[PDB]
Amino acid sequence: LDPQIVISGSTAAFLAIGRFVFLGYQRREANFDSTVGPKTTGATYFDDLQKNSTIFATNDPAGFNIIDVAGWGALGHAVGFAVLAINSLQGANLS
Amino acid sequence: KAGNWLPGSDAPAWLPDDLPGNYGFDPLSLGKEPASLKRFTESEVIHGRWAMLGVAGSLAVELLGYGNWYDAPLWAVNGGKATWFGIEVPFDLNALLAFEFVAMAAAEGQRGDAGGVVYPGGAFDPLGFAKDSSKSGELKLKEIKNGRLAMVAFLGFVAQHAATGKGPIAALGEHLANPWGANFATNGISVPFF
Amino acid sequence: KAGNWLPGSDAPAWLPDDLPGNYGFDPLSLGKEPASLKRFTESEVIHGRWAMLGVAGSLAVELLGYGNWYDAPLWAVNGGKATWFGIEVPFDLNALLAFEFVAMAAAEGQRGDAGGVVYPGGAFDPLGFAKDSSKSGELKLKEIKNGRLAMVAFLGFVAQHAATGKGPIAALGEHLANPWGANFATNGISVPFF
Amino acid sequence: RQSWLPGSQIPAHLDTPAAQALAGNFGFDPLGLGKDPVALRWYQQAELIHCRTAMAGVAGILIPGLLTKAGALNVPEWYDAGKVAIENSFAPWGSLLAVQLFLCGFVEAKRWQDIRKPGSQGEPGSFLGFEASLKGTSELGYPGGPFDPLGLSKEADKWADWKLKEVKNGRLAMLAFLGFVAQKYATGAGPVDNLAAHLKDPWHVNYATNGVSLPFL
Amino acid sequence: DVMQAFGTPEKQILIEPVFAQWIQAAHGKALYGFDFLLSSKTSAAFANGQSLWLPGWLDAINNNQNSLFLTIGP
Amino acid sequence: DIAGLTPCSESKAYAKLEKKELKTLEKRLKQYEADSAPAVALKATMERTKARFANYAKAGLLCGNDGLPHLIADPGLALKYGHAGEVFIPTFGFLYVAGYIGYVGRQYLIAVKGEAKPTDKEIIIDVPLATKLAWQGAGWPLAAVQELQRGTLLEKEENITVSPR
Ligand code: CHL
Ligand code: CLA
Ligand code: CLA
Ligand SMILES: CC(/C=C/C=C(C)/C=C/[C@@]12O[C@]1(C)C[C@@H](O)CC2(C)C)=C\C=C\C=C(C)\C=C\C=C(C)\C=C\[C@@]12O[C@]1(C)C[C@@H](O)CC2(C)C
Ligand SMILES: CC(/C=C/C=C(C)/C=C/[C@@]12O[C@]1(C)C[C@@H](O)CC2(C)C)=C\C=C\C=C(C)\C=C\C=C(C)\C=C\[C@@]12O[C@]1(C)C[C@@H](O)CC2(C)C
Ligand SMILES: CC(/C=C/C=C(C)/C=C/[C@@]12O[C@]1(C)C[C@@H](O)CC2(C)C)=C\C=C\C=C(C)\C=C\C=C(C)\C=C\[C@@]12O[C@]1(C)C[C@@H](O)CC2(C)C
Ligand SMILES: CC1=C(/C=C/C(C)=C/C=C/C(C)=C/C=C/C=C(C)/C=C/C=C(C)/C=C/C2=C(C)CCCC2(C)C)C(C)(C)CCC1
Ligand SMILES: CCCCCCCCCCCCO[C@H]1O[C@H](CO)[C@@H](O[C@H]2O[C@H](CO)[C@@H](O)[C@H](O)[C@H]2O)[C@H](O)[C@H]1O
Repeated sequence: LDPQIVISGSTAAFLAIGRFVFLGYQRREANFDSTVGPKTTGATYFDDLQKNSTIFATNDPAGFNIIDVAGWGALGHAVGFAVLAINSLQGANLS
Repeated sequence: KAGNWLPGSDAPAWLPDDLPGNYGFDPLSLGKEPASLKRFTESEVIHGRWAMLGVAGSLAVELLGYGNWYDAPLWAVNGGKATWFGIEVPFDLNALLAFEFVAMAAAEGQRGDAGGVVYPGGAFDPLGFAKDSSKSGELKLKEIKNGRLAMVAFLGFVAQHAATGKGPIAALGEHLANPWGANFATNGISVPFF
Repeated sequence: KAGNWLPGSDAPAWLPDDLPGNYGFDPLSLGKEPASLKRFTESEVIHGRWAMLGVAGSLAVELLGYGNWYDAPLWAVNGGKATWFGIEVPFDLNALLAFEFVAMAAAEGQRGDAGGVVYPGGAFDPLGFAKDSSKSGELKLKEIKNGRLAMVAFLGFVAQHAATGKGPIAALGEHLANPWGANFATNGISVPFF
Repeated sequence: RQSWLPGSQIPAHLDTPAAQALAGNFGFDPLGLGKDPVALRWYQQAELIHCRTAMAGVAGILIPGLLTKAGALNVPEWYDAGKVAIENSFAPWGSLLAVQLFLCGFVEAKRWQDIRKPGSQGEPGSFLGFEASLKGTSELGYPGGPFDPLGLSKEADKWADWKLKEVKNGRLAMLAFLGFVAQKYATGAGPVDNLAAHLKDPWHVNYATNGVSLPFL
Repeated sequence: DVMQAFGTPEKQILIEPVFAQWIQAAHGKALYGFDFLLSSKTSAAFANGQSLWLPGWLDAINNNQNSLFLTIGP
Repeated sequence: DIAGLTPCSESKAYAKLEKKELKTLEKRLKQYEADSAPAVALKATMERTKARFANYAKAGLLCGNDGLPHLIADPGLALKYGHAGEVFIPTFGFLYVAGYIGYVGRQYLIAVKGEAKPTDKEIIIDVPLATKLAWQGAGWPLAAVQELQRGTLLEKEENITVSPR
């Protein structure tokens, strides 16, 4: 199989559904983590290491920041290589 | 109440009377919690609707002479090409999974966010059969009764094939040939001691 | 009341006097409940009408020499072509079942939604014999008595065929030939001994 | 007060008016199985079904057996009839039994629900108009209605007498079948053949000399 | 022990580990003759893995000189 | 056969085992007289040994490579191949007796709890009552089940003492 089509194709699908299908659902479940509350309430260096010091703002209308791009892109790459690797096993000698 | 599954019994309290297809059948009291029953009510309709499509599809394939429901995906294994009504299809297995996963995710994800809708209507009822909303009681009862019947039938397809290995239409023909000598009591599988 | 089935016996209270064909015969009290009696009153007439057509058809086939009622459908299993008055009919078993099922379902479905009408009239009474109320009373009695006789007669055909393996008209001729030699006692099945 | 053993103390639970209403009450309950009133109501039904089933079965072993000896019939021994019938049969015994369990299970299930809720099978609309005649009578285990075509249960004077005859013949029939089973293993012959042997030489052909029942002797 | 002391080794109670021997059959040990799953050459489980690891696995499990699923008894 | 076993009647090792045991007995026999007391006892032992090996073979047991009978415990395998008498049937034989003993003791213990001094009825047994309960225990499975369905088999959680938690 052509890696460029399969890997890019799978990544596009996983980015497309993530942006257009599961974005609303994913955000709602992320607020279920708000009900419990913040991890720590302190002002020491080690307490600062547990806070969202940097907020990743995005200009995308739906709020599809880079962290979401990395998450959904990784699933597409993972699925893409699973498809390629399995299809490679066809026509393998002594393997 | 649509009837009584066990004549002379008392209907469970937690099963509301107007619920479509309510025969009072809940031996294990799985629907006792109102929140759980609400989910179960939706799942039964969705399971039944898929079963109705599946049983109709499984019978249709063999009636028209295109094989049985079990052999349909063998082309993707042996190396042949897909066919629909005898018309060759240009896709392969890995391609098919792509369209289905994306397509079904969009539809099911859109349904999921509706928060438990089971009778949408509107665009899903173009002819307006249930637009009345008052006479829909019978149609909802007819849908669930055919849905439950289809779910039982499909389990028969899977169970029968695992025992005899023949398609649903072929099995029916074999029963009619020798009703007393060809049935579940003659598999050699269903009843070990027969 | 038409009469008395067992002279010197009392009539059941639950059986109305004006009900056609009322002989006060209900040993098992199956019609004691009014709801049950209403359904059975319709079913007796429906059975009677079907039996009367059935008996007439069974006798007509053998009188005209086209066979007996029993072996008419053998061509399907044996393998052959249907016949009616000796003229070939192109349909086959699969075609007959489909058309019969659809036609009977539509016709019987219409009657089912009526609610239990036994004497519709109008479209079903083109000659208007039962238009007059006074005349209808006696015609209903005549219908049921002939219908009850036809129901018994058909039971005679089936039971006699099982014992003797012959058609109704063939058996009647055999009995006339040797009345004391051919009868239920002499068929070797009806009476256990001898 | 007739009792199975004169001079013995009848169990208290069998002397209650409810208990004495049962047919065939001779105070026989040494193991105290009927002490609980709810249990006794259930065991009474079990006896009636065992009684009636045993009578039908014994009649089907005995009457054909005598007529076979008389030469009016040719029926194999009750312990062989199963094999003989299945040969010239339209179905194998696996299919025949499976149908038997569906039909018996359905009919038995309705009888079961009447024990739990007497008269509950006359639920309007439950059956195709036939539920009216499935209510049974005021006495559990005596359905009547369609099961009493001749209406012999409508005579109040003869009612107690009829029930006693049924239980007496039923208990005798139950013991008869236990004798058929024990006499097949003990003697290796048919029931009527065993009777013929005993009558020929009663004092030498019995269980005391069959070489099985009394191993010590 | 009493049976052995009295010289009647045939009177002792030896229960076959059928449940554990049945597991070994499912993994391909053909000694017990259960012909179950990997022990049967017609099962789907046997066929699917027949090109990846079963040839090596089945060869080792049926070698009785190694400790891979030793034969078990009473 | 089952699990690689073979019927003892067809087992070579099983047959050889019988000869070894009989040979040992015969060796001791030849140091006595024909009809002396020791000789008669030894001959009686040999008869029982021969009978034992015939009975086990006749019973259709399975022998391993050791040539000793092995028992089948799975109910499905036992009923499938007629080994129900090894473990399956004796299983329900023991439970009837075990329930009999336990049920009889429980009935007696309940009976004396109503007496004025239950403790003195336990060290000093009320034999007339014990014999009465001993015979009525034959129907324990019926009585045991009916207690379970009527809900009088178990105590209430609120009437049982428990430690702090
Ligand atoms: C009352 C039930 C009943 C009894 C006692 C028998 C007994 C017998 N059948 Mg018969 N059958 C019975 C029902 C049926 N049989 C057959 C079909 C056959 C065949 C085809 C054959 C026999 C044969 C035989 C005889 C030889 C041994 C055998 O095959 O045993 C196996 C069967 C049994 C031992 C049945 C035992 C059933 C038992 C009453 C169950 C009770 C369970 C309850 C829960 C009660 C529990 C409490 C306890 C205390 C009883 C044996 C005398 C064979 C024969 O004639 O050989 C010469 C034979 O070939 N039977 C059918 C049709 C499906 C039956 C349906 O009910
Ligand atoms: C939807 C109902 C249905 C129907 C019409 C059939 C019909 C058939 N089955 Mg199938 N079957 C079904 C459900 C059904 N099955 C289910 C749910 C299972 C899983 C338990 C099986 C498991 C099964 C096996 C293992 C075998 C069959 C076989 C057969 C055939 C012979 C009869 C037999 O042994 O049935 C077996 C029937 C049952 C185990 C009980 C089914 C009870 C149904 C669901 C009751 C439905 C309600 C009502 C009482 C009847 C409505 C009828 C319907 C037409 C509307 C026949 C074509 C045999 C075959 O292929 O022979 C050649 C065969 O080997 N079936
Ligand atoms: C203690 C647990 C235990 C275990 C590990 C086994 C193990 C086994 N049993 Mg046994 N069995 C047990 C308890 C157990 N049984 C009990 C309590 C009963 C009821 C008294 C039975 C009744 C029984 C029957 C009737 C049969 C077996 C059989 C079997 C074998 C294969 C099926 C099986 O049970 O798979 C693993 C076990 C389990 C998951 C536990 C439940 C097992 C159920 C009760 C029986 C399943 C039978 C199966 C559907 C038969 C299909 C045909 C087979 C040839 C593949 C296997 C050696 C079958 C045999 O003889 O195969 C050669 C067989 O026919 N068992
Ligand atoms: C049996 C079933 C569910 C049964 C549930 C039961 C009995 C529950 C019973 C109870 O819980 C109650 C109610 C109440 C409790 O108190 C008691 C119990 C007893 C616990 C569902 C089946 C559900 C079945 C479903 C959804 C089937 C769907 C099938 C499809 C889509 C098939 C598609 C295809 O067949 C085609 C068309 C062509 C082929 O080539 C390819 C494929 C893909 C195979
Ligand atoms: C006998 C019968 C019913 C009898 C009922 C009885 C005695 C009931 C009695 C009691 O309930 C009462 C009243 C009151 C209770 O207190 C007591 C009892 C005792 C319980 C019905 C027959 C009913 C008979 C009917 C409906 C027959 C229909 C026949 C047809 C359609 C035949 C068609 C064909 O024959 C052709 C024409 C040509 C062939 O080639 C093909 C075929 C298909 C075979
Ligand atoms: C149902 C029954 C028999 C049914 C037989 C049938 C259907 C036979 C059918 C067939 O034969 C035919 C016709 C023809 C054959 O070709 C085929 C078969 C199929 C073989 C017997 C029950 C037989 C039942 C018996 C014997 C039960 C006995 C119970 C006793 C003695 C209990 C005593 C006590 O319990 C009390 C009452 C009170 C306590 O306090 C004390 C104790 C002592 C515990
Ligand atoms: C701007 C814009 C746009 C566009 C966009 C784009 C074009 C994007 C892209 C994106 C992308 C393109 C992304 C990507 C990502 C990726 C990633 C994130 C990856 C990851 C990976 C991984 C993680 C891997 C791993 C691994 C390895 C390493 C080895 C083997 C195994 C595995 C596979 C697992 C649009 C028009 C739409 C809209 C408007 C605006
Ligand atoms: C061969 C056939 C295989 C079929 C495999 C099916 C896999 C299903 C994976 C589902 C993954 C989760 O996705 C699904 O989560 C929730 C339902 O659980 C839905 O989301 C909704 O669910 C909650 C619970 O019902 C609702 O209260 C909320 O409105 C919302 O959170 C998502 O919109 C849906 O997409």
